[PDB]
Parts: sequence; C-alpha cells; structure tokens
Amino acid sequence: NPDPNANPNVDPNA
Amino acid sequence: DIVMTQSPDSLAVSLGERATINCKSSQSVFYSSNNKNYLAWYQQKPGQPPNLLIYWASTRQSGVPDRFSGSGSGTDFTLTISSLQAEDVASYYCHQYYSSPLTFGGGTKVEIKRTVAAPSVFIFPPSDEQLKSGTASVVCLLNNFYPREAKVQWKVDNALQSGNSQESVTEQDSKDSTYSLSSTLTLSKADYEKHKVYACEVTHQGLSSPVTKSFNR
Amino acid sequence: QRQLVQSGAEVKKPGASVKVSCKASGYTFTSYAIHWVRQAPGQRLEWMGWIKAGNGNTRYSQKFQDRVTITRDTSTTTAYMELSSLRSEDTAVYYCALLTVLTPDDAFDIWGQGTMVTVSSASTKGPSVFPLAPSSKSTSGGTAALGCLVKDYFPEPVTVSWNSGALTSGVHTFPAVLQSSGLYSLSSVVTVPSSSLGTQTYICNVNHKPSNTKVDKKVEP
Repeated sequence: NPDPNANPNVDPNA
Repeated sequence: DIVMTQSPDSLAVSLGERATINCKSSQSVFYSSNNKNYLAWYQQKPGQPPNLLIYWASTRQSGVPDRFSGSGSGTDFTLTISSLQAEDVASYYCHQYYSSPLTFGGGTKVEIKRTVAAPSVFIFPPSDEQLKSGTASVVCLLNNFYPREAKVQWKVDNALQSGNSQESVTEQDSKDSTYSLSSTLTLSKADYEKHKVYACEVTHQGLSSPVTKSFNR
Repeated sequence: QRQLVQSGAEVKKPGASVKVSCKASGYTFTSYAIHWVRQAPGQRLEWMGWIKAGNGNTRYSQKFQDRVTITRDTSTTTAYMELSSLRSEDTAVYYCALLTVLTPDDAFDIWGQGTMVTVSSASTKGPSVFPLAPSSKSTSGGTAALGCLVKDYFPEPVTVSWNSGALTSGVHTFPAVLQSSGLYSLSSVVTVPSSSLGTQTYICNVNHKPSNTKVDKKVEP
C-alpha cells in the first residue's frame, strides 16, 4: 500500500 | 526501493512525428482503494531543473501543451508526445511517490532528426589582453550544423597540430535542432609569435570538401 | 510566481561539510515540505530527504541518514541541507524542490535552480575573461559572430549572459573543457546583425560564484 509520508505534499484523497 | 526502468534510453524522430517513452516500476504503484497510480513524468533540459509534465500517471499539469499525455496503470506506464516539436528535445523521467524513498527513472533522451546543415565556420585570433599575459588562445567556431558529427583540425604555418587543442559541442538547439562546436588551440605567447598562418580545417557531411578558415598573425 | 532560489556553487575538501541554502518566496512557506534531490554525473536523480517547513520534522533517505541534516528558518522562509564527511560520490548538482504538491486546492511543482558541489582538495580559481571580437573572419550570411572566452577557472560552473539577459537569440554558451592543468575554460558566442556593430553594444556578463567573479566585458571590433 502507499506510504502517505513518502511525500507529505501529496494528498491521496484530494 | 521501487526501481523505475525506462525504455528506450534514447530516441530520435522527425519534427511532427509521434514519440513514445515507456516506464516500468518494479512494484505496482496502483492503489485499488482509490484507483490511483502514484506516478509522475518530468522533462529536463541541460543546465535546468526538471519540469513536471504529468502526475497521477495521466493528469496533465496546467500549462503543459496537450501533445503530452500519460497512460498506464500498475507497473507499465507510457509518456506520449503526439507531435514532436523542436522545443521538446530534452530528457524525460518517470517518478514514483508511492513509497519511500522517492525514486526516478534513468531517463529517455529525445532527439530531433532534421536535414543536413553545413556549419558556418569562424576563427578568432587571441585578444591583445590575453597576449599581455603570456598565452595565446585561438578559437574556431562551427555554428548551427547537423548532424552532430564534425571534425576540426588545426594547422599552424600549414602544419597539422596535435595535442594543443580542446573542443566541446552544444546540446541540440531548441529552435532549429542544430548543434554548434567550439575548439580552442592554446600556445604560449612565445610559440604563437613564431608562426604566421593560423587555420582551422573543418570536415562535415554538409561540405563536399573540407573548409579551411585562416588568418595571418 | 512561486520560486526557490539556491546558494551558489562551492568546492569543499574530502571529509569536510557543505551547507546549501534554499530561499522560498511567493507561497505559504509553512504549508509544504521541501525536498532535497541530487543529480550526480551519469546517475539518476536521487532523493535525499524532506523537511516540513512548518513543524520542521524531517525524513531522510537511508543512503544519507548518518550524514545529512535538513533544517529550516521560518523567519527567513529558507531551508538548508548540510552534508558531512564528503566523498568523491558527492560531487553533484543539489536541488531543493516542492515535489508534487497535489492538494484539494492546488497542484504545482517547483524546483530551485541547482547548486553544484565539487568535492576536491584543489583551490578555487577565478577565470580571466577575454573578448572574441567580431572581424572579417567571423561574418556569415549578413551576421557577425562575437563572443567571450572564459579561461582558467575551478570548480564548475561559469554562467554567461549577454546584455544583462536582454540578448538571448543566437547565443551559444558551450560546455566547459577540462585542461591538462585541471582548470576549465569555456566559450560563449552570439551572432548579431553585421550592419549595426557601430551602434549596438554587446557585453558578456560572466559569473563564477565560487571565486566571487562577476565580470562585464564589452566586445568590440
């Protein structure tokens, strides 16, 4: 699964 | 980590032709829960930082020409330039932001094929300011030629030189898709002053025989 | 216009440290994470770490964990990357970047211009700048070619503009060559109308940040 802290700038639920 | 593998490593097409770049990720960057692919495409020209083209695998960033498009899902991704323009000569990189560390592909260098253009050949004697300082550099310039292959030879008093020159070629021009080349012959001031004729001789596909450009000291 | 402006190129001895700065402007500094990415010779872009500009938390790549420190100064909206115990693999262009800012309100991606770090025990040397004057031997098709020769500098890079950036068409600034002495040289040339050499002024603006060199050389017949 994706790691949402790989790039904090990415909001995966936008 | 997630290894990003691109293919081909380089490609050349004519102006207006379609260019296709492939990127494979070593693990899926797809998340079924939100149907998204954690992938981006960048463009980079020499001396410049990368510029973002595509994100979420297929969303083109605002302001990017619509001849750029991204497709794919899972591990197999494609960047398409539908009609290659002169300004598109660059390297192109995929990028994943699925997992840490963030990683980039090895790049695909995209090149224009165009018609043969012979170089314009110029020669520059050393400046008096440089001679004041004990050295003499003679510069031979080959401007706006295609293809990239070219041969420069230096002659001093009609004698072929070896070992006293260096040269470099530009990246491909973003407007006319040509190359240019600069070669420098460096002599001591004392050696420069012992000879009369300085010449650079240029061989290139666009020239039916070598062109010699020269001056007298 | 959102932007990131980095400090100038440096040379540092093996085993020493380098600190590169990244000045942010034109956006809300504390909202986003600044990443550091380097690009070494013949190698893939390499992510080093990020800092959240607000609370200052970091994440470092395993490759650099023991040697890198990323900090930020909110009062000057500036981020910093310090790399210690420098080694030959560390010669590279270092970028700061707001990578993939993909929020409900925004979508953008910004990079600094890059900072070249050279790991070497050789001394910084500033270039001489010599004119390449237009002459009967540099005319072609109604144009005249002229230029500047930037000779004998260390480390890379030199940058060259013409007429403070107002002259860009027809410019070629060539990749530097490495001389036997270990010093570099480069040429920058431009083609201009042959008919107006008497009324126009052509000045090459040469910058070599490691040596604090800023030279403006007027090039005349």
